[PDB]
Amino acid sequence: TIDGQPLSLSLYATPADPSMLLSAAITASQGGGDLPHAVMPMYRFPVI
Amino acid sequence: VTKPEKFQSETTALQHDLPTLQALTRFHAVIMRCGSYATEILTALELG
Repeated sequence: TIDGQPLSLSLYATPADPSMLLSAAITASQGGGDLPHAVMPMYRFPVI
Repeated sequence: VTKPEKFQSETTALQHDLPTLQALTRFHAVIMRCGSYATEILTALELG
């Protein structure tokens, strides 16, 4: 203008949106229990 | 811990250092950003 102020208005850039935070549960896989060696005892079946 | 080659191919011994901590942070951040496929990404990096 006569005073130095601009006629055409300014551009308003869009701000960035807040992102959505993500989490996860990674999982493991260990081996199972393997059977030991069997020993024969001295007692009968109802006692053992 | 077991295969530090999968962390970096030059490391071969996972250190107690600040760059190892920072790279652990970014690794955990990428894996948690993977979301629902995080365990699949981890077990696919377990293999090649």
